[PDB]
Amino acid sequence: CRNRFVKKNGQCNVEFTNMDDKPQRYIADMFTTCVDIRWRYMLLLFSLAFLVSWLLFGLIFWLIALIHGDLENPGGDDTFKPCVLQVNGFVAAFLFSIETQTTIGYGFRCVTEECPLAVFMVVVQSIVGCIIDSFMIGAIMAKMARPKKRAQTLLFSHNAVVAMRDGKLCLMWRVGNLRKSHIVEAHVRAQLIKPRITEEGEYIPLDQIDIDVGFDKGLDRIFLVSPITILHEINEDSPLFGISRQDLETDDFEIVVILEGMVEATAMTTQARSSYLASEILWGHRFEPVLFEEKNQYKVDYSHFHKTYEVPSTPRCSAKDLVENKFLLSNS
Amino acid sequence: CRNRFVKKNGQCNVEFTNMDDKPQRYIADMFTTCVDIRWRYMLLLFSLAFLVSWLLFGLIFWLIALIHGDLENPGGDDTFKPCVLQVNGFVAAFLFSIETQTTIGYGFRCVTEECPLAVFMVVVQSIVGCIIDSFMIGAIMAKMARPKKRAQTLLFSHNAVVAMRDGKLCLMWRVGNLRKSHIVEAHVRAQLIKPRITEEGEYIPLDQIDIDVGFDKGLDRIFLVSPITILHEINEDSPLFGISRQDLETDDFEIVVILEGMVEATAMTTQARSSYLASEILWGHRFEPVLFEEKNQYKVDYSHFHKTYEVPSTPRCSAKDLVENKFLLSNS
Amino acid sequence: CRNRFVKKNGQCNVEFTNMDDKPQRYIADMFTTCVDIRWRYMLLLFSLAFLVSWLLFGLIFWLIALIHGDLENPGGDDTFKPCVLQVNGFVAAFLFSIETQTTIGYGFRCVTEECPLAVFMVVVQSIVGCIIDSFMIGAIMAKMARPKKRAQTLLFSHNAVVAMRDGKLCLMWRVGNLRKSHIVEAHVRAQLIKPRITEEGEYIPLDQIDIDVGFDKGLDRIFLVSPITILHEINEDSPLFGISRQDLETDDFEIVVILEGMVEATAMTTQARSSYLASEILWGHRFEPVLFEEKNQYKVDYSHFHKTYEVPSTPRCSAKDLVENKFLLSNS
Amino acid sequence: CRNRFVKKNGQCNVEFTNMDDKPQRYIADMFTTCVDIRWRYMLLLFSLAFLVSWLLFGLIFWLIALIHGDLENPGGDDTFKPCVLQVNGFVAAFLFSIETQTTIGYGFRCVTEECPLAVFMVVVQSIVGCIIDSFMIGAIMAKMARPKKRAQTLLFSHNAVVAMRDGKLCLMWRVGNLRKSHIVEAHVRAQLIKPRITEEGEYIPLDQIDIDVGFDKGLDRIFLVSPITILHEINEDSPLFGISRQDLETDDFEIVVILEGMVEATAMTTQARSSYLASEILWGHRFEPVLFEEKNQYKVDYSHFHKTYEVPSTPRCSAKDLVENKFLLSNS
Ligand SMILES: [K+]
Ligand SMILES: [K+]
Ligand SMILES: [K+]
Ligand SMILES: [K+]
Repeated sequence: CRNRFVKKNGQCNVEFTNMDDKPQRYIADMFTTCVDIRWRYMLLLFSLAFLVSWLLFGLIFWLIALIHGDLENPGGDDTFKPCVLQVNGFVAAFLFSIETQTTIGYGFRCVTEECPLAVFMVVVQSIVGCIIDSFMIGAIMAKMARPKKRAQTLLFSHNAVVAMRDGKLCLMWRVGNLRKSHIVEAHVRAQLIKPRITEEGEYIPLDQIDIDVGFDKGLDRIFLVSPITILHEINEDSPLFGISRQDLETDDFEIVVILEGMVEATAMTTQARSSYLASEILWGHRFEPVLFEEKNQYKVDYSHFHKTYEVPSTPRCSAKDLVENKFLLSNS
Repeated sequence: CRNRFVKKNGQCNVEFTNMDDKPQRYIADMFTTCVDIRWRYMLLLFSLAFLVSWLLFGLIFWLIALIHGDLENPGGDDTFKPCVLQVNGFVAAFLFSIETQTTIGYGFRCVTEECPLAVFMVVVQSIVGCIIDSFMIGAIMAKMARPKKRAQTLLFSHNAVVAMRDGKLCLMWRVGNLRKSHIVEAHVRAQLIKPRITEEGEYIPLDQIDIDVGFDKGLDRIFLVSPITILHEINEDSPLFGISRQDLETDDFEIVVILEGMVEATAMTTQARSSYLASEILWGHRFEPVLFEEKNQYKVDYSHFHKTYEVPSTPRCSAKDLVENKFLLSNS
Repeated sequence: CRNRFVKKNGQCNVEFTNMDDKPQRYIADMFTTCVDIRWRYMLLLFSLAFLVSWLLFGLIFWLIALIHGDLENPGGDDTFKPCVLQVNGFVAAFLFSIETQTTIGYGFRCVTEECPLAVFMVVVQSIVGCIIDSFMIGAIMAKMARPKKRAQTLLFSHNAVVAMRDGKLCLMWRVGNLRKSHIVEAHVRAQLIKPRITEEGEYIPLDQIDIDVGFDKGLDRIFLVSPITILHEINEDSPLFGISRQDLETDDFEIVVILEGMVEATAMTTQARSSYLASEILWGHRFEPVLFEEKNQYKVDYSHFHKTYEVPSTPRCSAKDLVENKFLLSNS
Repeated sequence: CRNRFVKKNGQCNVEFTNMDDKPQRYIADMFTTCVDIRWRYMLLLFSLAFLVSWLLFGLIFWLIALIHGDLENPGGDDTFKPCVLQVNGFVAAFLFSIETQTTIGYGFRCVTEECPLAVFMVVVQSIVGCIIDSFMIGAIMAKMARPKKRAQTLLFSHNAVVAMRDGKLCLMWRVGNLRKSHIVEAHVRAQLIKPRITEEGEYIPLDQIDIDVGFDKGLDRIFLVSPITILHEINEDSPLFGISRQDLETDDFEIVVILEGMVEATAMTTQARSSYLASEILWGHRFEPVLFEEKNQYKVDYSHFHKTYEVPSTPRCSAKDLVENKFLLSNS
C-alpha cells in the first residue's frame, strides 16, 4: 500500500543518516549550504560578521586611544595631537570603527597623521570592509537567482492515464508552462520505482527503471508552449508491458516524472518533478484539451489541465495480452 | 487559412487563462518575473524601496530626536548632548537617514555617543543599506545579461524552399550569424504544427511533430560562421512525405524552426525561433549563395540571404509518388 | 591552392557585408557588444557616463544656488540659509555633485533642510549613482569572466597525420590541456570544408561535411588530462574514403577541428578551434609520445607534442583502394 | 604493480613540463588562474593594488600641495586658498588619497575649487576606485562560487565489485549524494586505463578505453537520491570480456569512474572522479543495501555504503569463457 518515494510537489521523501564525515565535507563545500538556508539566517549571519569586525577594530582604536592618552584629551591642542580625534571612550571608538568600515565618514571622529598604527589599522579595516561586502553581494546575488524557484511555475497533471493513441497503448501524463517565458532546451525523463529481487536472489530496496519517452529518437526533447501530453508507448521493452487495468488496483509501485530545462532569462537548468502511484494512474481515460483557437491567436484554459474523461472503448488487458491475442486471431 | 502559432519574429501567439494559483506560484518564483519587466519599472521599484527605508529610519531618528528633546536643542551645550547632532525637525531627520544609508556622511548631522538606540538604529540601517544595494546589483546584473537578446543577431530565411539535393527531395531553410561572435554548441530543431484526429477519434488541438534535421547522426549540431542551409530530407518517415507542390497551396499547417546555442561571451543558451506556413514555403526554388572568395579571405553578402531562384527542373509531386513511380519504371 | 577559412589560431577568416538592419539589431543585443570591446573603451565609456551625470547634476545644483541667491551668500547667516552650503560657483557646484554621487561626502559642501528641490535632486542623484555603479560591476564582472580566454590554454597539433591503428587507416590529430584545471564535459567535432556541385548542378560555395570522431558511440566525449590523439577512421562513410597520399599534395580542401568543454571554475562552455589544410596533413607519420612514467607519477613533455615520425610501413593508397584490393586477394 | 593515474580523491597524478609558451598563454587566460590561487594570495594581491593606488595618488596630491605651497599653509586664509585643505605633508597627502578612493570622506582634508588638477585627480581617482572594487567583487564572487567544491559532497564506493545480475556478469561500483540538494542532469562515464601496443607496433603510453554504462540507451543518465549502483555489463564489446578472477590478482590496469552533473543552486556542472585498480576490485562480492523503509519515509544508512559481502555462487572465469562454455553444453 505504501509508501511514496517522491511526493507530488517533487519533494523527495528520504533521509540520510550515519553519514560520518558530514562536518568536514560540508566545510569544503560550505558555500553550497550557505545559499540554501533561510534568508533571515544568511542575513543575521552577515550582520554578525559586520558587528564582529566593527567591535574588533573599535577595540583596537580604543586601545590605541587609551595608551596614547587620547581618552583624556580627545580634541588635542597646540602641543598635543591625538591618534584619532574625538574618541573619548568605548562607544566613541565603536562609532569611529563603523564610520570607517561603512565609509560614511561623518568626519567628527577622524584619523590624524600622528599614529602610523591608527593609520595602518584604518587601512586594514578598509580593505577588510570591501572583502565582507563582496561576499555579501555574491551570496545575495547567488541565492536570489536560484533556478529551482522556476520549477514552481512548471506543472504536472495530478493524474496519469493509459489509453490508445494511433493503435498503440500508451501511458500518458501532461506538462505545462505557467509563465510566458520559455524553458530552453527542455526534455523529459520517466522512471518506474519499486523493490525487486534478481534471479540470483539479490534484493534491491528500490530499483529505478527507465520509462522510454522517446530518448533514442530525440523525442524526449520538447518545445513547451501550451501543455504537452507525454507518451510512454507500452511495448515489449516496457516495464509496464505485462500490466493490465486490474493489476493497477492491486500492484504497488511508483512512476517518477522529470522535466529538465533552462530558465530563459538566466539559462540555468531547473529540474521539476512529480510522481504517480499505481493508484493515481487512471486506466481508460484521456486528457481534456486546454488549447483552442480564438481567431488570430490561441488560448489555454488551465482549469481543464487536470481533467480526464472516460473512454469505454479502451481495452482492460496488458499490452502483453493485447499483443499475444492479436497473434491468435491472425494465427487462426 | 489561419492562423499562425509562432510569429516570424519567433514571438509565440498564445495566451494562458484560468491559471488559478498564478499569484502564489509567482511569489515563489518572484525573482524570475522581476527581471523581465521594463527597466523603468524595476528601477522605480528599487528607488521605491530606497525611499521607503529612508523615510522609515528618518521617522525613527526624528522620534528619537523629539523625545530626547533635541528638536529644541539640536547642537547641545556643555550640559546637554543630543542623540544625533543638528536634527531640528522632519527634513533634518530625513536628510540624516539618507546620508547614513547612502554612506555619504557629509557629517553636519552626526551621531553622538549618547543614545544607544540611535547608535543601534544606525547600525541596523547600515546593514539594511548593504542588503538593498546587493539586491539591486544582482537584479541589474541579471537583467542586463539576458541571453535572449542575442537571438536578435541570429537570422532565419524569410521563406523555406523544397528542392532536390544529391538525388533527394528536401525541405530547406537558412540560418545565419549577424555577429562575429560565435554561437557555441549550437544545434537546430524543426517541427510540423497542425491539428489532427487519431484513428481512435481523439482530437489534438495542435500536434507537434518532429522534422528530422539529422539528430540521429548528430547532424543537427552545426558550426555556424557563414549562413547555413538546413536540410530536411523528405522520406518514408517524414511528415511531409505525401505532400506535393499542389498540396502546398491547399493544405493548412505550419513549420516551426528553432536554433539553440550559447552566447560565446556568457556561455548562456539562447533560443531563436521562426515559422513557415505552407504558403510561405516556395516549391521548386533554391537559395542564392551569400558566400564568395575574395582571395585571402571570404565575404558574406547578406542582401542575398533571403533571395531564391526558380529551378524548373524540380518535380511537382510528393516524395511518396516520386518513390512509388521509381518502382514502376524499375519494376517494368 | 588557397585559401584558409579558419586560421590555425582558430580565428575565422570571413567578413559580413550588406547586413542591412545591423544598427537596430545591435541596439537590442547591445550588451553583447559592450563586453567584447577593448577594456580602455568600456572604461572610458563608463567614466564618460560618470562625468556626464556629475556635470548634469552640478548644473542643476548651480542653477538652484544661482536662483536662490546662494552664489552671493554661500555660508548664510542668522537670517539666511542656503540650499546647499558653500556653493559659490560652477566648480563648487561640480564638486558637490561628485561628492554626493560618489558618497565621499567630505561635508564642507552640504545640503540643508531649506530647499526640497535640492533635497529631491540629491535623492535622485543618489539613486542614479547606484544604478551606474551596478552596470559597471556587471559589465566588468562579465568581461573579466569570459570563457573564450580559456581556449588559449588548450592546444592542437600543428599537423594532422594519417596512419594505421589496429588494422584501420585513420586520420589523427592531437589535443592537450595546458592547465592543471580540467575541461568538464569536453567533446570534439571535425569537419571537411570545400566547395562542391551537387549532381543537380547546384554550387555550394563551402560545404561543411562531418568527420566522424565516434559521436554515435559517445566516443566524441573525452576525458582530457594528458594530450589525447583524436582518431577519424577512414571508411565507406568517410569523406576521405577515396583519397590517397598523392591526392594529398594535389587536392585543395580543409579540415576543421573543434574542442568544446566547460571551464572547470566557472562551468562556462569554451570552444577551441584550429585547421589542417590537405598540405598540412602528414601521410605516413605518427605522433611522438609526450607521456611517460617516472615511478609514483606521470609526466608530460610538451616539446614532443607537435613532433611526428615516419612509418614507411604505411600504405600510400586510399581506404577505398585498400578495401577493394583486399577483395581481389580474398576473392582469388 | 604501479602506478595510479587518478588517485581515489579524484586528484590526477601527472605533471606538465617543457610547456614552452606557458607564460604568454597564461597572461591571456590570466583570470582563470587568479581564482584558483589560495584566498590569502588573491586578497593580498588586491590589497596590494589598493595600497598601490593610494600611494600613487597620495604622491600626486602631495606633489600638488608642495608646488602650490600648501605644505606651508595647509589651512589658507583670506588671501590664500590651498588646493586641498589640511595636507601638511606625506602622511596627510596619503590619508586624503585613501579617504577619497574609499569614499569615507571624513572631510577634514578636503578638495577646494582652486586647483583644476587636484579636482581632476580626484575625478580620476574616484573612477579608478570603482574599477578596482568591481574587479574584487567579480573575483570574490567567482572564486566563492566554484562548483568543483560540490564534488566533495559526492561519493564513490571505496571498492568496485564484479558479480551476476539477472543472468549477466557485471562490474559495479556505487555512487551517492551527501547533500539533500540535487545533482541536476547528472550522468556517468567509465574508462579502462592501461598502456598497450597496436598490432602495428605502436606504443600508447596510456590508452583510455570506454567502459559502457548504457550511454547508447541513455542509461548513463541517472536520477540520484539514494546511492545508486552503477553497472557495466561485461560482454563481447567489453574491454574486460576475457578477464577472470585470477587475472585480477595478476593484471595491472586501472578503472576510472566519473560523475558529471549540475549543482542545483547554481546550475554549474561539477565533475567528480575516483579510481579502482585491478587490486581494488572485489570479485564475487555484492554491495550492502543502504536504503530501507521506515513507514512514511525512507532512510539511508551511509555506514553500509562501502561494505560488501561474499557471494560464493559467483563464477571465477571470464565472461568470454562463461559464454564459450555455454555453447559447448548447448552445442552438445
Ligand atoms: K562618505
Ligand atoms: K564627512
Ligand atoms: K561612502
Ligand atoms: K563622509
